[PDB]
Amino acid sequence: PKHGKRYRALLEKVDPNKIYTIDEAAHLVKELATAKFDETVEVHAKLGIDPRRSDQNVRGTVSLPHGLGKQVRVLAIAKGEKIKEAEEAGADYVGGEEIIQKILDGWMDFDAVVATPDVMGAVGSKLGRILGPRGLLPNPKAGTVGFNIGEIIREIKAGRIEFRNDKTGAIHAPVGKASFPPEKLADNIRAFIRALEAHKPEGAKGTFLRSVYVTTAMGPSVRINPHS
RNA sequence: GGGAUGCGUAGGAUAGGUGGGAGCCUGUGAACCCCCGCCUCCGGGUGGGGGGGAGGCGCCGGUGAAAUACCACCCUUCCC
Ligand SMILES: [Cl-]
Ligand SMILES: [Cl-]
Ligand SMILES: [Mg+2]
Ligand SMILES: [Mg+2]
Ligand SMILES: [Mg+2]
Ligand SMILES: [Mg+2]
Ligand code: NA
Repeated sequence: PKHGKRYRALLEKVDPNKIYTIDEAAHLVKELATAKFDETVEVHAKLGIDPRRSDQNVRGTVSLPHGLGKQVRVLAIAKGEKIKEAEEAGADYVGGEEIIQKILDGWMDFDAVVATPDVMGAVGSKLGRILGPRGLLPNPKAGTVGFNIGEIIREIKAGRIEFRNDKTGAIHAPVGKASFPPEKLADNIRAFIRALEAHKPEGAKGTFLRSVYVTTAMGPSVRINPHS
């Protein structure tokens, strides 16, 4: 069969037609998290954009009220004194155009990459393909590039996450853990939704949030009302 | 509403996109063997049945632009 019996039991706990309020969803999440770890909770949205149009792309950040519920691993690529600054800002792995080969040799143990401007030429040319399409190439307007590297890293450690729509027009984020008490999950969800809406492209066709869902790392989904 | 389909090269080999994921599946019958339908890029994939009778898969590692389980929103091409 397509799923195991564990997953199949979860299918009886959700209505496929209902669009749930965010509070209902936040309360249901724990019933849909039956894997043997604390499952990340996710929000997904199909977006009223043409994704193949650069000017209707949706990229941005939000500081999650209660964060992801896990250690966030930041790779900072910097030069000279920015190396030390990155480090004292709690970045976990910090270096120069050196460690580009470390990423090119395929170490991908980071949840965010941030970089100073003076390294972005190398980062661009060498990690452009590996990180580009995924919106992971440090970028001045996902706020992952700057000389204020310490400031950028602190925001990330304090719960800031990035989102970028995919080439199909959907967008997705982790917004916490299913062990989060329901009001806290609901807090994170609303924050992500608010931020997603803050980057609605000027002039795109139709409703911006065509559909919105909450789901757990290995459970079924719950369609939600983003304005609840 | 259901189902199918997703293959440059390297790589176990058929890696659609992105996000999640450190575990997942398994007497609700694992590997492996065979039959049939469908699909096929001619490598195989996929669905069902039967045999078998207790493991297999993922992480890690390797290769790669991207990593396999598992889950989510989607997109491609079809079919009932
Ligand atoms: Cl700056
Ligand atoms: Cl919705
Ligand atoms: Mg995936
Ligand atoms: Mg990953
Ligand atoms: Mg499994
Ligand atoms: Mg038998
Ligand atoms: Na999921």
